[PDB]
This record gives sequence, C-alpha cells and structure tokens, in this order.
Amino acid sequence: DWVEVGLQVCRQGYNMLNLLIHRKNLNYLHLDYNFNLKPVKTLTTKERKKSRFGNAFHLCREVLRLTKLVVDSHVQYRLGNVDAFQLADGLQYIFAHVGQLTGMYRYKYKLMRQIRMCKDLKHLIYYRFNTGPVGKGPGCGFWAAGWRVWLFFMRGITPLLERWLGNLLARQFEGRVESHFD
Amino acid sequence: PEHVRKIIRDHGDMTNRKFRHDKRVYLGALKYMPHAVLKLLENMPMPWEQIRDVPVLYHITGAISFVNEIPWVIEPVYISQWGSMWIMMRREKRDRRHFKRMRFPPFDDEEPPLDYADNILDVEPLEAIQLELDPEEDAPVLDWFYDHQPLRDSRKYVNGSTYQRWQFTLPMMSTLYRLANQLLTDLVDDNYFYLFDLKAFFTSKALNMAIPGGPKFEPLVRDINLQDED
Amino acid sequence: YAEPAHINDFMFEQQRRT
Amino acid sequence: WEDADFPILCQTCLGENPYIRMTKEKYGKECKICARPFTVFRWCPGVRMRFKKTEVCQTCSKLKNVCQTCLLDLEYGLPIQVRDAGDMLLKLARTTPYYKRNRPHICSFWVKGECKRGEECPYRHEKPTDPDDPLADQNIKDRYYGINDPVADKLLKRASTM
Amino acid sequence: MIEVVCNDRLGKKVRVKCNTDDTIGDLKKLIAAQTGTRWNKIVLKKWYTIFKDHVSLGDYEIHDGMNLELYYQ
Amino acid sequence: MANRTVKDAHSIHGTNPQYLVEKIIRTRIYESKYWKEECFGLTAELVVDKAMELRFVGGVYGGNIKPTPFLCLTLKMLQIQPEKDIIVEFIKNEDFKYVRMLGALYMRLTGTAIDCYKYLEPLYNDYRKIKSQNRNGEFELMHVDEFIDELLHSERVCDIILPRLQKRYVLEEAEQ
Amino acid sequence: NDEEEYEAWKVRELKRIKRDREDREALEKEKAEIERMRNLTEEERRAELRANGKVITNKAVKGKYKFLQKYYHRGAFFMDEDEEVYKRDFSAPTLEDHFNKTILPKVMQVKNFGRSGRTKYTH
Amino acid sequence: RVALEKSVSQKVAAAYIRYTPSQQGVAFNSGAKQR
Amino acid sequence: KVKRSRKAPPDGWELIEPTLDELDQKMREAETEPHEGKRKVESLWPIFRIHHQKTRYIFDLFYKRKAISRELYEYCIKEGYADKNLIAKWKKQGYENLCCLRCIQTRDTNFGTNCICRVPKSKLEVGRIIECTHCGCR
Amino acid sequence: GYYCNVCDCVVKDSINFLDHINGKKHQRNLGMSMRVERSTLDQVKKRFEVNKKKME
RNA sequence: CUCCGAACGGUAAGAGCCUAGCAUGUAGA
RNA sequence: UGGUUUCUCUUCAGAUCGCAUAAAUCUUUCGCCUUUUACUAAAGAUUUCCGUGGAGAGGAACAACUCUG
RNA sequence: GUGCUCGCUUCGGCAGCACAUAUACUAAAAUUGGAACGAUACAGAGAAGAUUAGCAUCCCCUGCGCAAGGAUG
Ligand SMILES: O=P(O)(O)O[C@H]1[C@H](OP(=O)(O)O)[C@H](OP(=O)(O)O)[C@H](OP(=O)(O)O)[C@@H](OP(=O)(O)O)[C@H]1OP(=O)(O)O
Repeated sequence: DWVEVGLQVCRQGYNMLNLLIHRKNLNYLHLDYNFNLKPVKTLTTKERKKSRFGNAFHLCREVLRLTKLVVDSHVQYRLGNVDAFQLADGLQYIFAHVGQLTGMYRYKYKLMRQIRMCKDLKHLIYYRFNTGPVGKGPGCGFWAAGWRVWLFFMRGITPLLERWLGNLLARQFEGRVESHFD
Repeated sequence: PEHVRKIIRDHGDMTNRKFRHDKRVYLGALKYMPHAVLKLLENMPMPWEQIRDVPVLYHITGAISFVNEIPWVIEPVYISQWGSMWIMMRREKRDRRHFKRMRFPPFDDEEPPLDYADNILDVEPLEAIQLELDPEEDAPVLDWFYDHQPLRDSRKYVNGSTYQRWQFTLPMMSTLYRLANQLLTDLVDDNYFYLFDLKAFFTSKALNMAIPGGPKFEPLVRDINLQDED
Repeated sequence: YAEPAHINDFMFEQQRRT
Repeated sequence: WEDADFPILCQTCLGENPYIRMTKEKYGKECKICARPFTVFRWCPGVRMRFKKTEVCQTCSKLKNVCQTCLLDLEYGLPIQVRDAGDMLLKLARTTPYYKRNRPHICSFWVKGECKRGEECPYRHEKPTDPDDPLADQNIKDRYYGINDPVADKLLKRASTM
Repeated sequence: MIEVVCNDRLGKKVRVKCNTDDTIGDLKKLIAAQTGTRWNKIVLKKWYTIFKDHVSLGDYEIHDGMNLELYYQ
Repeated sequence: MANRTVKDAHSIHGTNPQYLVEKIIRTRIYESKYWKEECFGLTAELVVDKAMELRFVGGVYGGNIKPTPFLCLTLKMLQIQPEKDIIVEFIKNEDFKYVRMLGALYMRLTGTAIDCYKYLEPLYNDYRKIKSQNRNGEFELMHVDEFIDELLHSERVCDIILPRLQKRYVLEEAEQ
Repeated sequence: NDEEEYEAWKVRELKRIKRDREDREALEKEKAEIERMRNLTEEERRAELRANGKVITNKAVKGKYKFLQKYYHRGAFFMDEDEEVYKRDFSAPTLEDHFNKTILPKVMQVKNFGRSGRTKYTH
Repeated sequence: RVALEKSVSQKVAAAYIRYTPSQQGVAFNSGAKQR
Repeated sequence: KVKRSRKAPPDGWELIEPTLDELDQKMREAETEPHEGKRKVESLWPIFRIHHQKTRYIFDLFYKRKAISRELYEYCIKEGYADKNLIAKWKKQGYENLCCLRCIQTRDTNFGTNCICRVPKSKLEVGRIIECTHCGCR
Repeated sequence: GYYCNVCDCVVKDSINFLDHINGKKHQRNLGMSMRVERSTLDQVKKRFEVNKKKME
C-alpha cells in the first residue's frame, strides 16, 4: 500500500539523519520526528562552529519534511478526520504552508518563483470555487494545482541533489592577474 | 509480499539485527533519497478514491523504497475523476458549514511511525469523493469511472492492459463530457484569440508593449527603448 | 603462468565435484 | 592506484582440488600490508573449509614472496624470519600440509555452552588453543616482517634437538 | 506591537508579532504557530537566561526586533 | 553507566529501550542529583526500595528541565529492562499507590498492545489519590483512576509518547 | 472520605462509560449528519432554510497594510485549538511600517543591499 | 573508439582461468597440472 | 484484514474463510516476532514459510483437489492469498516443491548458479545438513 | 574540592566525585558497570515483602 | 493593497583535574 | 499469410518526439550591492533528470481464439 | 519430489526412465582498544614601537562547489 510505502521512506529518511550525526560524532543534537533540528544542551561556546551545516544537509531535511507531511496526512486519514476534507483541505494547506510556514528558504531562493506560482494557483481556484453560495468559507483546494508545482520541484532537484549531496556523503569515506603574462 | 515489514523493523539495533556490518551501507545507499521522494509524490492515492496498492523496488538492507510505477490515467478519465471530485467538494460546503479542519502537523516531534497499526486496521472510508452516479445517464461510465485500476488496466474493449493507447466508444465519451462540463470553459476558438493567444504574447515581449491584462510586463529584449529624437 | 580456457563452467564444476 | 588480475597464493591455500572458484572484488577490503585497497580474491578450499580471501596487498606481497592468505613463504613454507635466517629452507620445509590452515573458525556459542546452531553449525565446536603459548599471540607486521616472529623462533630452536 | 524574531539555530527562524502587555505564555503559542512544535516544550533563552512562564513582555523591555534564541525542552 | 544496564537482554518496540523517552528529556535527566545518586548502582531489589520511598507523579518542572523521581525511576527501570513477572509484580502490589503507578508507566511504554489493555483495566477501579508536580512546581491532587485513564487517553503524558496497535473499538472486533 | 471517594469514582467511571459509548456513537452521528445534510439539500427548501451560520474556529478579523507593510502570516500550524492569542487582527505597524512611505522621494522597499525582487504590486 | 569509450565509462563511473602452480607444486595436492 | 476490493466475492470463499484466516493470523504473529534468536536472516524464514503454506493451500484446492471455482481462484490471487509467480513455477514438472522464488533467481548467486534448495539429496554430497539462507529450507 | 579515596584524586563537582570513585581505572574490579538483574519471583517479591514488613 | 529571505564575515586566547554516545570483526599454532 | 499480452537490451529520434515543462552550466545584459554563496529575468546554446516513439533478440500466460487478407 | 514404464507384475510395493546440480564478507558471536574545548576552581585580551607593500615558480579543516576562506616552505 502507499501508506506503508510512505512510512517506510520516512522511517528510512529519519534513519539517515540519525546516522549522519552519529558519523559526525556530535552527540548533543537531536533530529526531531518532524524532520527539524532541536538542540538539547543549548551549548554554544565553540560547538556551534561545528554544527553549522551547508546548503545540502538542510535542503535534504526540508525535502523529507515536506515528504512526511504528504505521508502523514494520509496516516491521519486512516485514523483521525477523514472523508470530507482530509486529503482535500489538508493538501490545500500543504500547497499553501510549504511557501508560507513549512519548508525552507535558506537552501535556494528560486523556490520562491515556484512558491509565487503555487500561490497564484491558489487564487486561480478560489475565485472559481467561491463564485456561488460558497463565498468566503475555506474549502477544498484540490491537490492538482499545488501538487503539480512541487512534483516538478523534486523533478528538478533529483538531478540536482545527487550532485549537491553526492560529495557530502562521499567525504565520510573518501576523505576530501597580469603577472602570468609577464 | 510482507517481506518489507520485517527488514525495516530492525532499524537501530546494537550490531545484532541488520546493524553489524550493514549500517555503513544503510546510510550510503539511502543517499539516493530524493529520487524516491519524487516517486512518492508521483504515485498519489488520487483522493477521488481510497488507498490503492503500488509496486515497490526496495533494498535488502532496507535503505530505499522506490515506487516504480508511473501514473498513466486516461486523459478523459482523469478529467472527470477530478471533475466529479470538484462538484462533491463544492456541494459539501453548500450542505455543511462547520470547517472541521485538521492540525497541519498530525503528530508531535517525538512519535515513531509504527506502520503495523495502519497495515491491517480493517477501516477505510471508501465514500470519500465518489459521487453517486445514477444508473440512468451514467450507464456506460458506471464501473469504469470509480477506481484507478480499471483506469489503466480495464481489459474490457481492450485498451493496452499495462496503460497503453486506449480506445473508447462514442457514448462513452459523450457521458464523459457531461461531467467535465461543470469544470471547463470551452466555447469557441475566438475568445482568447486577439489578446490571449500564445502567439500574441510574442508581440507583447518583442515590442516591449504590454497587453492590458495578458502578460506580467516582461522587460524589453534590446536596450534602446524610446527617446531617439524629440 | 596464467592460461585461461574456453570450456564451460557448468560441466567443469559438475565433473570435478562428482 | 592499486589493481590486480590474479592472486599470488600458495598451493596449500589454493585448495585440495584441481578445480576451484574465485571471486574478485576490485579495490576493496583495505589490505593492511600496504594500507591500500587490493583485489580481494575469495575462494573455497573444499568441503568443510574456511572459505577465506586475500588479506595482504598485491605489490606488498611481491617483495616478500609469500602466500596471499597463509603469508609464510613461496616454496619451503617457513616464515619470513626463518627464511631470512639462512639448504636451510630444504630441511625446515614440510610437504602435505595440514588442514588447520584451511580449517574454519571456532564457535563462540559452543565455547559459551549455548550452541543453538546444532549439527548445521559451520564453525568448529572444538576446544580452542592454549593462550600461554606464543604461537597464538602474533600480529600483522609480526608475521610479515621478521621482527618478533614466534613461529620462526621455535623453528630454529627445534631444528637442533637431537 | 513588537515583532519578536525567534531565530534559533539550524534554519528555524520565524517572526512572532505580539502585544507589549502580552504575557510570555501567549508568545510561546504564537512562536509554536510558526515553528511547528508543542508550545509547552519550548524554552526561550538569552545567554543561559531561561525565561519564565508568567512574566509579561513589557517587563523584559523586549522592543521591536529584539530576537530570541529558541530552544526545545 | 548510562548506555544500557543490560548488555543483550531484550529490545523496545521500535528502538533501544533507553531511547524511549524524548532525547531532550533524556539528556537533562541523565545529569541530575537524584539520577547520579541512583545510576551508580541499581538492581531489581534496589528498584523496589527507591520507588517505595518516593511519593510523586510527574515529569519536568521549572525553567531548566528538572525531572521528577517518578520519571527518573522510569528511565532506570527501562534501562534495566526487567522481566514481565517483575513488572506484573509492581503493578499488582498494594504496598504503595506510587508503586502501582510506576509499574503502569513501564507497562504502557514497553509492553504489548494486548498486555497494556489487560493490565491497565483493573487499575481503573482504584479511587485513591496522589500528588502530582505541575509545570510551576506546585503540587496537584490527582486520583489513581484519573492517572490510569490518562495513560489510555491520547499521548499527552509527562515525556511519554507510545501509541497502541489499535484503539479500544478496533481491538474489540478482533478480541475481547 | 471513603464514601465520597466511591461516589466520585462512580461519577468518573459513568462518564468514562458515557465517553466510550459516545465514541462509537460518533461514527453513527457522522453518518447521520451526512444523511441529514443530503436530505436538506434535496427536498427541504429551495434557498429558504439554512439553519446554520459561519462557525469558524479562528477569527478572520483583518485590516489593511498602509503602504508597504510586510505580509505577516499567522502560520498554518495550530488552527483547531481556537486560543485567544490568535484573534488579534495582525495589521499593525511592527518595526518599519510606522512611516507613511509617501513623503519619501521615489521608493524605499529594503535598504539592506538585497533587493532581488523588483515589484510594487499594481500591474 | 572502443578504447576511448572504455576510458570514458571508467571516468564516468569514478567521477575460466587456469594458472599452472610452478611455484611449489611437486607433491602437495599432486595431480594439479592446470589448477 | 481488509479485502481491499469490496466487490462481493463469490461462492466458495466462505468454505475457505477460516482456513485462510488461520494462515493469515500465523503470518501476522510471525511478523510481530522480535529479532532475538534469529542470527541474520533467520527472522525472514517464517515469513516465507507461512507464504509457502498459503500458496500450497490455494494450489491444492485448484489443481490437486479442484474443488474451488475459477472465479474464486482469480479473486484469491488478486486479493493476495497466493502469489501468481509461485503458482506459475509449480506448474512446471521441473519444480513442484520449491522452497522460495528468490532461490530460483539465476542472478542472485555471486557464482551465477542456483541454491541448495533446488538440489536433490541423492545428487548432493554425503555429509551436508545445510539449509538455504535466502530461501529458508531445502 | 572533594577527595577520592580509592582513585586518590580531588574533583570539584558532585557527580564527578561520585564518578571518580565508581567508573575509573581503580573501579574496574570494584563494582563495575556491568550489573545483573535478580530473580523476578524470588528476589523481587521478597524485597516487596521486606519493605512492607519494615514499614509496618 | 498582502513580495514573507538564510548562512559566512561572531562569541576567542590557556594552565591542572574529571567523566563519556563512538569503531575494527582477520592470516597464524 | 497464422500470437493478444508482459518484462529484460540495441539504435536513430528533428513529429506540439512533451496538446505540459524542472534544475544546473557557459557567453552577453539589468537591478541591488558590503566579502561570498543563496539572488531578479531578457537573449542564445550545452548537459542531467521526469518521460515517450518504430525495429530486429530472449522468457511467461489458452496460443490457439483462428485476427486481417 | 513430480509424471511415465505393454518392467517385476502385485495393484501393498520394488527397479528403471524424464526434469530439478552446488545459496552462504558464513553466527544468535568472542574480544580488542577511547575521542566533547564539555562543566567545575585558578589569572584575565595588555594601562607602550623606527623597514614602505604583492604576484607564481609544498598540505589539513568549513563548505555542495569548475565561488570562496584559515594555515602554510
Ligand atoms: O493569504 P491570502 O493570499 O491573503 O489568502 C487568505 C487566506 O490565506 P491564509 O490566511 O494564509 O490562510 C485563505 O485561506 P486558506 O485557503 O489559505 O486557508 C483565504 O481565506 P479563507 O480561509 O478561505 O476565508 C483567502 O481568501 P478569502 O476566502 O476571500 O478570505 C484569504 O485572502 P484574504 O486575506 O485577502 O481575504
């Protein structure tokens, strides 16, 4: 099933970040279940200089955080609220909050060109959905417009991240004028 | 079968359950992650139906799960599937006004996934977005327009069983156009002709003169704009 | 001194084990 | 870097059969003879054998002229400390080698008593060696280099007994 | 209304607009609404000065733009 | 000293038995005054001695995360990982009201789904009271049936998250 | 207070039995609310009976940005608790929106050497 | 072209037999003429 | 367990209802077994052993006893009661008591051959109590 | 500061003074960290009976 | 009118003592 | 004349191969600029990825139902 | 193990024929050796400089680098 396939990747995606920090030999941070980074001891004397990652580790955490919210929305469908607006309004906000609240800006800024594209598709649907007696109530937001932009975001990052985070996973086992004319 | 549920069960053991000499390959083979994350978002459960199966090309250590199926629903069948799902959501707000939305983080940041609960729960609401099609006008689209497995592997008036070029009939697409008419704006090829045709925006970009409403004021191609002589 | 042969691996492994 | 095509091993470690099977893993296993990856050539010596592989490097074993697995010698069989001492290699040699060079490892569950594998246990459920003797206290460079070689020490001492 | 920017480490940096007379318990509810954690498990800190749960923002003189180092308990 | 009190005995449902509470709560509880005086030595008989002396039911309190001895004895029991008979002995013993509450936290965290509903169901009939440390450090009165119903409620216990395999309705269709 | 404790334990267990009975009845009431709303749209009244209002958990009280105030979003992470801290109508000048930004000569969006976006939002 | 394609495939990836035992084959496991 | 079709299965399914339920409850209890005791791949051995008995029950009811209908046979293979590839390998005369479908794969072995599961004891060696690590048994 | 008896040292912290006694080089064969669980029915139930008898 | 930014350029510098989450899976007799 | 399918591997794709559409690089341009990367989009051509099209090769399912002629 | 022999020939079985031919860095292991710039106590960046500068002719760490930065002979 897809829900079992979704929880298999999210358990494997979190198991990457636990082993990558354990291979980093920094046993004071703790990656959360929501694919965030949460320090424990709150120590910042000189350990903050070794905890600052690059633009590939945080982008790898941001993709798996958006991938879990698509997976856990169907997990809440199986148990909690269902059959009316679980996959509809849940993936509405998953298209909305990915540019608004969830997600990450620090990796790339060309994602904001797709955020403002996905936000423009929100105003495209709403004024063609609230034309009748709907009016102003928050409603469906069906996962076809906002799903299309972020599926193409991972379609461009999948050739990218193998070159971005390809060298990051490789360093753990390989080990890293006019005077010329005169 | 159920072989993947056992292999992923041994995750963080003390070098005695898939952790002795396999932990180095477990973090290295999983470095091909976003290709798997692309195939999760490509094989969506298509919320006009309920949860359906999908193939999986996993790894023996359990560091990957590749959903190796490409979604190939038929283009008229895909339009009325979202067309009937659009009407039932639009009719949902006109009947129900409560907005019982969900908390957008479904769980706290301390919970394991625990996929054995959702594996066999014997509870799955199939009545989600499936519109009640009456057997008077929707007779040729009764069973074909309700699931994703006959949407690509119908094998009745055979359409290339592994999602190939599909052939339909004349009343099959005629009942299709009735459901798609609620979400369509096709009248003629002359509404968007003079100020919204795709060839008309090339004159809007090359001459650097915006159409009142069409483009978003793209800048000029060259540098000399105006004021060559007073 | 290496000296390869173009014999079949199936009949060679069956005859030596017998 | 460090490549190879065929293992320079002894006839004792090659197996007690004319037909064998090799498995080549290019640039792996971290050969400690030269701290460089070599072609790890695994094979099966026979029925109820150890099924070991290559441990030393390719170019590092060429100057010593020893086996790839046993790492004793090329023709006689004495260690490198006994070969560099001295024909002396004619009398210290011994044909028809023992099966202990190709014997598998011992079962740790049998030494602990809880040997739950049973008769299908691939390890040897026998008594281990005596740790008081220096023959079970060698090292990596202690067997390759002639310095601190307990096997070469008893080979020169037992040669003059009668 | 001050715009306190709860800028923690590792990318978690959000803006939280709160009233001047608003208590710190109302600020953690607004900080959790932009970060995505439980508001009871958030401990704000400024060089080992763990803030309380009952003191208003007007008592700490936290003006507009006064950023805070967020931590999780 | 702090990894695991058993070398290889058993395992938790999804991870190590020591990594069952949150990592932010486990790091602060590992450096504590009540923990450092107890983690130097703790046996099966010694676990019954320290649990009977303490009368408190709560988790962290104060600005810094100061763990209660109820959560400190819960982590020392999870690191020791006793047998199921010793955990059933601590739940059925009426020698102290906090002793049965200490066994219930180890039952709902590491026990099976069928064993959790079977053991916590006789605990719902207890009408005794207990003292609970609040968030501000003050004590609050909580009934024994109020704490037992909170363990069968949603996952909101003091530094505890472990859902069952199903609910009470889904388990009723399969078994009693 | 042994007799008073047995009364309160019977009071909590009766409410717990009422909570478990209403939990299974919540699945029946969800199908009953779907059956009542379907008959209400079908043959109850043609736009003559609504019997409801505009019940939304968090309030939609908003205002207006003066000239260039930032789009401050409340954050879509907790929308079901309906706490009093959310309904505050976040349209206040926080740090730099207190100016009128019309007396200023041509435009001042961000003077921090990072103006990638070139927009004023009139087109 | 085949030799350059083998070097290009080796660059893009990174970025039976019978040996006659003439060393010590006299009597130990005799009869091994090809090995 | 959910049938995942909701399409009114025909007659004969009630005749094979408690038999397939006992095999499904055995595999679910084997899937909930901990990783203790098994060495490295011995925990996957009852997963294939319960799967081998589940495929043998449907194949004997269809080919050997021939009591189940073909409409209930196609509904059982679609719902997941037995693998279609496991019934296809048993149709050939060369393999009728194969251990697992992973042992019949030619590309699985490093030497490029079959396993010890697909080998008779009379053609094998004398002293051998070996078991297939990938398949599970002989 | 503190004063270690068996370790023969002097620490300043409270947990470090306990860790220098148990968990050091001198504490190898003096009560090491490898503990042992007791009997679930014999030693465990007798400790619950001895705690009830000493209290009452 | 609603276009919402992230990191580096940043906490030093040292003396004596104290305790930890880590890793390899060998040939040999 | 005689085979509906399905999975593996070998070429060219100048057809909206894609009735829809991502990222990176190179050569020129603008805006900020304060060290740099993350930046804004106008032009052109080079890869990677999401995919696909005819035509020979090898397995499985009724290939036999007898399809066109 | 599966199917068959105008086999012995009973139909209890036996013998032969045809297919199936070498998985397993082998264990639930044995040990082997230790690393926070992390807390605590001690003193607290000098309250003071006369060569005037760069370019190319050997390596670790931060970083994803065909940007970049510290140390270098
Ligand atoms: O951020 P905006 O682009 O402005 O969109 C606003 C809301 O976004 P959020 O505040 O982030 O939730 C959105 O709710 P959502 O679907 O995203 O959940 C809708 O409000 P509602 O809930 O449906 O009523 C919008 O339209 P209205 O329906 O007319 O209000 C509203 O626009 P407005 O602010 O100009 O009115």
